[PDB]
Formats: sequence, C-alpha cells, structure tokens
Amino acid sequence: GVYFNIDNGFIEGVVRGYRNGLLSNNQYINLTQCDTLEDLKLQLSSTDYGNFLSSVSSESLTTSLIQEYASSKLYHEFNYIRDQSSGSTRKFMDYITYGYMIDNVALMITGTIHDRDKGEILQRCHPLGWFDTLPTLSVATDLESLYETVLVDTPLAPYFKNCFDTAEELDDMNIEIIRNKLYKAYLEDFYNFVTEEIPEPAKECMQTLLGFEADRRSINIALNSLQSSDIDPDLKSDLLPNIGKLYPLATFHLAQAQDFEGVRAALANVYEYRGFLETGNLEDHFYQLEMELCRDAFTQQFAISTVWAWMKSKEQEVRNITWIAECIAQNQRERINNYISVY
Amino acid sequence: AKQKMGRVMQTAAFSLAEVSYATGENIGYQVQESVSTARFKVRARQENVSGVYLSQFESYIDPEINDFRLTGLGRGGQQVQRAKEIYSRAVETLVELASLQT
Amino acid sequence: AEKRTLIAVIADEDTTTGLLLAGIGQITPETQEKNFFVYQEGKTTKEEITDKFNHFTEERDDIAILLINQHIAENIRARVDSFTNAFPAILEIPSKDHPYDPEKDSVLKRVRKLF
Amino acid sequence: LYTANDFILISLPQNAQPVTAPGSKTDSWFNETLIGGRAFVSDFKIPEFKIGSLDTLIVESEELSKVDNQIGASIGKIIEILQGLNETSTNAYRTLPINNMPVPEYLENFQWQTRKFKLDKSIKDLITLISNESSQLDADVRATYANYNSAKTNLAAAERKKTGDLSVRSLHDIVKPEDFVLNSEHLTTVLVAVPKSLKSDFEKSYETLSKNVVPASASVIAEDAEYVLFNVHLFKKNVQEFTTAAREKKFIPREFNYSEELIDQLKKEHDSAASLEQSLRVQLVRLAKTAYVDVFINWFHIKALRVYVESVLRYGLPPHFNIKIIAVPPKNLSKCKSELIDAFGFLGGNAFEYEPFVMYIINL
Repeated sequence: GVYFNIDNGFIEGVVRGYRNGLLSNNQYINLTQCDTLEDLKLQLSSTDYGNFLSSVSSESLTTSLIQEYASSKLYHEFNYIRDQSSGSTRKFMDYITYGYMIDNVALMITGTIHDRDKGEILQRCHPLGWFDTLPTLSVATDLESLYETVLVDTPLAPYFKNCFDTAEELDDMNIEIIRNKLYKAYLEDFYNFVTEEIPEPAKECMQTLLGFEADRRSINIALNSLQSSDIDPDLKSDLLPNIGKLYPLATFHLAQAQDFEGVRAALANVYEYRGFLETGNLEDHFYQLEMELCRDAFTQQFAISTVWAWMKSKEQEVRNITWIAECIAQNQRERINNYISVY
Repeated sequence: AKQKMGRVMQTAAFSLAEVSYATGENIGYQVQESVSTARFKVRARQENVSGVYLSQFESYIDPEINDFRLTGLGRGGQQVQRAKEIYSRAVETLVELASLQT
Repeated sequence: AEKRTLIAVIADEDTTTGLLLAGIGQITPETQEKNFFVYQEGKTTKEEITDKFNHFTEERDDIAILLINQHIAENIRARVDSFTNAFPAILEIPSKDHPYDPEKDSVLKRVRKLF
Repeated sequence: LYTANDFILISLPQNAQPVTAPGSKTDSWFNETLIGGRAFVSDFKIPEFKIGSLDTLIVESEELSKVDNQIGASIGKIIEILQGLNETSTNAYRTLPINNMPVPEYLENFQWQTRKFKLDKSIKDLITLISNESSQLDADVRATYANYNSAKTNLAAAERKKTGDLSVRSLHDIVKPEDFVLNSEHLTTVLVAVPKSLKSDFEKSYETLSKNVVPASASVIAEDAEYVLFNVHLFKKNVQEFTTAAREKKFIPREFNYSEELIDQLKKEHDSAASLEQSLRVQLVRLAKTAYVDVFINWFHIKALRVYVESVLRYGLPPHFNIKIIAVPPKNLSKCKSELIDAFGFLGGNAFEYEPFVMYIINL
C-alpha cells in the first residue's frame, strides 16, 4: 500500500484522527450512569462532540434531537471527507452514498403511489443519501415520471435498468420487494466494483465486510418472509443478495425455506452463525459482528476501507448514544447495557 | 390505570425506539403509509353493571391482516406484539373510562 | 354502534402515532380517509387540530376510542367540549414523547372533581 | 456400552414371514437379519384399550405423531441445556441413566404403560395426559432456563463490578474511611477520580481543585492500573465548583456515594448474585436432569403408544402384532434400514414419505 498516500494519505490521516474520537468503553460506561438527558449532554460534551448540542435549550433536549444532531455532525464529517476526496476514493464514497440513496428513492416512490404530500419527505430524507436532482425528482407527481426521473440523470440508473420495468413497481410493495431488491443489486454492483478497482488489503476487508452486509440482508429477508406467505420462493431467490458466505450453498436453502426451523437448519449450516439466531435478537448480534469487522478494518493502516469502517463505527456509536439516551429518558435503565462498544 | 398508563406507554415507546435502532431508519413514515386495514378492533358490547346498560369495548385481534407485520426486521414484529399488548391495556382503560362517564 | 378501530390524533409526538399504526390502523378505501392524524409539533395549526378532532369525534360516526397523545394541551377546550359525550368517540390521552401528567387529563380532572 | 448407537423400533403382524430370508421363523429370521447387521432386539409391547373408529384412530395417530415430535424436541432441548451445564459428560445423549438403568437397559423393557400411565381409557385420553405431563416438564425446563439466564445476568453484573480498578463499580474496593464517613452537611470531604497519564497530572488536577473548590484537605490515592486515580476531598458548600473542576480536568471522574447503606446494598447484591448462580448451577441443574429423565421415559411411552396405533392402522385388527426392540449397532443403521425395506413384504398402497413396514420408527 505504498501508492495509497499519493491521493488519500491526508484523508486516511483525518479519518484515523476521527477514529481516535470514537467513544471508548469507559466513555460509554460514563454515559450509562447519567441521571437525566441533560446530564447525558453534559457528560457527552467532555468527549469529541463537545458543545455540538449547546445550541438548543436543556428543556428542549430530547432523544430525537440527540440523534438528529449527532447524525448531522456525522454527515458533516463525511461530506467534508468526500469533498476532499479524489478519483476512485471519491467513487467509493459515492457508492457509499448510493447505499442510502437507495432508501431515499424507495421512500420517495412512497408518496408517489399515493401522492398525498411532498416536501416533508424531503425534510425526512436524511442527507447521507442525497443527490442534486432529488428536489427535481420530488416534483414528479406521476410514478412513471419519477421513474424516468430516476432511470436517468441519477446514479440509480444501473440498478433500475437491472431488474425493474417502469410499470412493474406499481404492484410490488416498497419495503418487501422494491427496497430489498435494490439493496440486492447495489450489493452485487458494489462488490464487483471493489473486486475491480480497489487495492489490497482494502480488497479483502471490503469483500468480507460487504459479504457480511449481504449475509445480514439475506438473514433478515429469510426471517421476515416466513410471516408473509405471499412471497413465493423463486422471487425470494431473486431477492437474496447473491453475495457472501451463504452464497451459493446456503442462500438456496434459505430461499426454499418456509418456516423458522428450516431457516435455522439452513443458517447454522455455516460456521459464523451457529447459535447466532438461537439466542437473543438478530440486531444485537449483527451489530456486534459489524463492529468486530470494523475493528479489523481499523487494524489495517494503508487501506481505503478505513473510510467504511469509520462510517459504520460512527453510525453504530451514535446508535449506542441514542439507545442510552432512550434508556435514560424512558427510564428503562434495566436494558441500558445493550450498547455495543469495541473501542 | 391512568397512573400505570404512563409507564406502559413509555415501555411501548422504548420498544418502538428499539425497533428504530435495529432498523436504523425511521420506520414511522413507512408504517404510516403501509396502513391498509384495521387489525385491531373494539368490540362495543353492553353490560349490566348494577342494572345499568353500560357499554364496554373488547379487542378483536385479527392476525389475518398483518398489513404492517411483513415490513422491516424481526424487531418490527417484536415491537408490533409489544404495541398490541399496550393497545389492549389502553383499550381496557378506555372501556373503563367510558363506563365511568356513563 | 359501528365497531371501529381507535382513532389516532397525535400532534405532540408523531412517534406515538407511528407506534399506534404499527399496532393497527385503518384507512377508508372509497373515501380515501384515514384514522391516523399524525401531526408534527409546531407545524400543524391549532385550528387544524380542532378541525381534525371535529371530523373524527363529531363528524365520523362509529364505535371507537380516540387517542390524543397529550396533544390536547393546546386544544383543552375542544377536548372538554368533545368529552360531553362518550359516543361516537371516547377520548384518551396516552403518554407521548412528552410525559402525560394526570393533572392535564380531562377525565382525571373530572374524576378528581367528583372525588 | 456403545451408548451413541442409534435406535429404530419396529413391529409386524404375527403371521409375517419376511421374504428377505424365506422359510425362516419370524423371530429367527429377525435375529439372523439382526445378526446380519450384528444387532439385537427383544419384544416390547402393551395391549392398548383403543377400540375407536377408523376416523378416530387416524386422528389419534396424527395427534400421537405430533406429540411424539414435540416430546422428542423437548428431550433434545433438555439434553442441550444439561450439556451446556457440563452434565452430558460421556455423550450428549444416553449418558444419563433413566430409572436407575442406562438407556439400553431401560429400552430393554416397556412395561411403563402401567399403573401411573395405565388410565385404561381411550388412546385420546392417554395421549392428552401424556401431552399435559410433557408440557409440565417443558415448563420446568423453561423455568430452569430462566434461572440460568438470571444467573448469567448476575455473573455479568459481578464481572462489570470487577471489570477493573479504573472505573470500578465495586464500592468495596474503596475503604470505609476516607470515603465520606460521617460526612458534614456543608462539606462532603470526599471525591473519587481516575485521571489519565501519571499521578502528577492527578495532583495538578487536585491542585487545580485545591483553590475555589474546597478548603485544602488530603485524601488517599488509588491504583486504577496504569491510569492514575486518587480519592479527593471535595466540599458541599462548593460542590458545584468541585464538580466543574473534575469535569474540566479531563480526569474522567467517577465519584459516587460511599455511605454505609451503599456498601450494604452492594454486599447484598453480590451475595444474592452468588446465591442465584449457585442455585441455578446446582439445584436447577439437578431438577432439569431429573425432568429430562422423566421426559425421556414419557417420550418412550408416547412412542410405544404411537407404534401401537400404527400397528392398529397399518396392520389389521384383531390385535396380534409383535413388536421388536430398537437396539442396533452404531454404524449398522443403514444396513438395518435396507434389510427392513427388503423384508417389508406388505403395504402395497405406496408406489409399486412413510416407511411401508407395519411399524417403523427411528429414535436418537
């Protein structure tokens, strides 16, 4: 990775400096024992966040405001890094941005099947998946008009042309099929882009981590589809991410599975996932594995994967902050220790 | 019932926040847009409490609908169950309040 | 009366409305109406909230409860006026993101007055 | 021993004479086929009182199959729970003896369908009673699992308390004196901090707090591994100043009430955690083992009832069927299955998924 610093040395340095700002386990323990939300803000100000939240009154402080402000700081940092990126690194972060542009466009077709309202959706559309022509895409009243608005002039073109037809998405449900299949196509395309235009060790610490993302998507699809028998397995096979440790051998059995026991049999098939769903909830174990993979992404020094590792680590760090803030504001401190810290 | 209502509603709100944390995104808009039919109904039937024809409400939990139950991760289903229990408690409280008014 | 699902008017917090919808909610097919009336705090007009309360409790005719999510603090007069009848709607004030103290509850106020 | 050896139970009408070895006596042919598989088996059956209708018999058979599947699942769950508790030492299955006898010895007799189980009622009533008993055993197993989860939570809390000297949650680590003992109303005279770097930085932070925060006083230091730490003296008339100094010192303060009540509460919590862990690991473990043995006996009885029902459905009444034990060598399961398939010269209603024998059920 000697060539890595010709264009991304400063970006890597800034990202590592940001990583030094991630909340350590001691910081999380300190935040856990906060009496109230205002005291949580006071103790958080001692961290790298500082006076980020001082712009609002103590009585106006709430968990939603906590999430909004911390995620806004996250997005400011990411936008700064992207603005100071060049070439394949900028394309990689652009890909990251598409990862949430998928969700924004899927949210936007909602409210276009039933054109009840607009504008408020744009306000709710989080900026990490923003694109310049999204406001133009907002005005398109008809679903078809929005389809060609996103079929061209948006980075959504290859995914939409990959598996969709302009009249097909009317019948398909946004969450069950439309967003999940778009994530699918996104994952194959992103994995291919990594395999083509990335340097080692960022190579491996992207294929493994994107494979984990595909695996968690597949597990969620398998364990959510069983409650809705309307999804026939062949479409489910067309919905599974086609990438990861499960593919090829496991994803077929997950697609053909029709009950929780079958998914268990086809899931404990591979190593990293025995007892993974037997005990507890999927979300906590998935986030723990994500943090483990991110930590590793940080073990590497001259790898552009530190950007992705920092993004996911900082997002789960703000998620942990919001979880603690909820457990305090709701006074549900009995399950405040569900935060996941690997620093 | 009203003093326990705050506790039960804040537990349900914490369950919703756990669902949001698991799903990452704010599933509120998707849930609002995904409503298609009433899965929880109030059975308005009359009683005979002390010779007065008071009317109370019972819960029609119809699992066949499951309109929003197939969206999102399993945390969505867990939060749906928790909110269904909370809504049953609130329906009992509302029936008691209607009986009190009558 | 006509058994209907509980109404949902939440202007102090839309999270409560989202949770109630995730529980269960109904939208009128032919009339394109919806029981949900989620309102953003500081964005929906108080007159608009009163109009929604009238359209649900006074205009719509069925057998159902109608949650308020403590948003009736600004519309306390309308809540008291609508509380004069137990049907076709029965009011309720579930605890929203802002905790619902029993002091501001109209039903609790009546109970305390009758104590 | 060979406790890991699989078990496949079967039965056949008294007039049967398998075509695999024509001309041989039924018991002799079975033994020779068993000798061909190096196996052994013995008769084990009980004449049920079920004389219900064909539709009633079919419904009872379906219910019995469902109940047998449920009982097997419960037995497997109990065995897994015991193995987690380091009880299934020799093997995950058949290691624990049942009714003061090992698994094959218990399988060498099936008179359990008597007295405590011989309701003498219809097969439906006995099936319902066995299902209720299995549900009670499953509830006991669930209670044991809940106790184990509580013990795990208590152990996690104890580990968090003893996670480390720095940010220690165990108040017992700090001595009773110099910990706000007999605290004055206007002066707490105690504070706890865990500064980073060397202890000189902690002294400077104490020196910073030595003015405008509290009148000058001394307190002991703490190790906190490499990170510095020290008990500090903080006043209550200027408690806000001391808290502000601690926060601004970037020393990660962790001060908390060290009163006698807090120490007593912590000691009681630790004692309760240890007691719950010991209870779940010993008494709950023994109760779960006994319940697992009972559930194994009940599942064997239910399997016998299901085999009898099948022998009344597949084979024809009047009841004259002869059952055979399930004993087989550990590696001869496939050969035994092939031999049974060859010997199944009956039940042509299938193709010229269920076994075509009069009775065929593989266990463990």
